[PDB]
Amino acid sequence: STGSATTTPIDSLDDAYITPVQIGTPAQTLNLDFDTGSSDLWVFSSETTASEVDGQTIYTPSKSTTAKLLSGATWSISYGDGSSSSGDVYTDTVSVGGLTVTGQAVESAKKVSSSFTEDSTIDGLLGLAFSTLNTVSPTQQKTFFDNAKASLDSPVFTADLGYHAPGTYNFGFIDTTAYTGSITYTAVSTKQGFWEWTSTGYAVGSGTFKSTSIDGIADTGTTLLYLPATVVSAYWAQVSGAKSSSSVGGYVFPCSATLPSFTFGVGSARIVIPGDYIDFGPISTGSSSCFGGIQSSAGIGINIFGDVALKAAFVVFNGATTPTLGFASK
Ligand SMILES: c1cc(CNc2ccc3c(c2)OCCO3)ccn1
Repeated sequence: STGSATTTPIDSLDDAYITPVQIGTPAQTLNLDFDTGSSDLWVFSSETTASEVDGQTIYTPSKSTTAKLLSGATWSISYGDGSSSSGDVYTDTVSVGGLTVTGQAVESAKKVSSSFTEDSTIDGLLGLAFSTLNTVSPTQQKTFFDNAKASLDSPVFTADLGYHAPGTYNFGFIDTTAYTGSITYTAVSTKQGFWEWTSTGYAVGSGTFKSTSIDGIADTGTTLLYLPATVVSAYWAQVSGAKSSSSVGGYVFPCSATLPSFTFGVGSARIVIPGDYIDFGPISTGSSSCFGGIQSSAGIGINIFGDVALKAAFVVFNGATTPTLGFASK
């Protein structure tokens, strides 16, 4: 089997992407944030504290003839930005782009943090990291991909995120029309539960490539590119007036600037992130100070190849017995 679904930016900055997901019988379609940096599929629901729901579409398990309470199971998750959610668990039928999994754990939120409430466009998360990170207790549950993979034509999914435009998540096949040149595959460590790999270096604009190993994660659920402070300083030094602002929480730059590209290495291959991809717009409405899309990972403890990087590539998440990652230009 295969599946193919369009993923759409939630706003004009590509702050996140949402993908429609069918849950239950009859189908209830929710728009979920596909997140290769976590492993829980959770949704706003009829169980979510009423004051914490503000415009989201909810899953109502009592209206699904295939929903079953997973007795005694609870979940609770925190993300790197300090947001969180928790609740109980159902199993139900979940379909993405025509690919169906029966008995998928659907984690129903009883509580969500304010940031979720305040974002009407995201109805929940669909985790695509390794199932070892799943938070369900006392019986850990499998991701949608983990459940689907034996049925897939090939045990892979691909992320093809758009810049200020829709893109595609495919399951079970590689669309050879969706990229240019060849896909370069690179080793993955699953030891921390992530799609963790080592980039071979970087360049800033038309500058020379610096060969250096940068261990980090491919994370569709993180907006920005978080890299070591040395690398980030070298990038922003090429933008007149750019500076790190403790009050804003990262590098800012004059909105009048033209940003240089940023290249990252995948083996001997190179992925080029155009300068425009690194502009996250005014820090507050009407400001002439703009927020940068490349930020330091120093306070995080891990480097993160988030959407800013991934959207510049066609990315293969290869879930073979020994997982690997592939990157192609597009
Ligand atoms: C997974 C989940 C989260 C939760 N926080 C979050 C999720 C989506 C967002 C977001 C914030 O802020 C910008 C809009 O999209 C953050 C990172 N990885």
